[PDB]
Amino acid sequence: ALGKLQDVVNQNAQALNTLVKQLSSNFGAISSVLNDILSRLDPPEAEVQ
Amino acid sequence: FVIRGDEVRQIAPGQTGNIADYNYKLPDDFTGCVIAWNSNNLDSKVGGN
Repeated sequence: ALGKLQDVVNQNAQALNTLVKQLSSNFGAISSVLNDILSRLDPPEAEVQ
Repeated sequence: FVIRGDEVRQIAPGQTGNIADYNYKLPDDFTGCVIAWNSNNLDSKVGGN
């Protein structure tokens, strides 16, 4: 009965969850954790990642 | 200044090593040139300069 409203809530929740999960992708970087990049590589190298 | 040949690379933006860390460090955004030339005929003597 409440399909229209439940779909809206689910869509918003899905958008937020996808946005948050995007933080863990490497995006081509050696790692998805910023502190790990800072520690492992030198500043000149770390800047690119 | 004067260094040894293997230390020539240490004189570069963001470089590391003894020379870069404790003697002469360039900024990450260095805007300039580095010209190095062997001075074995001027800065070396028999017995050690």
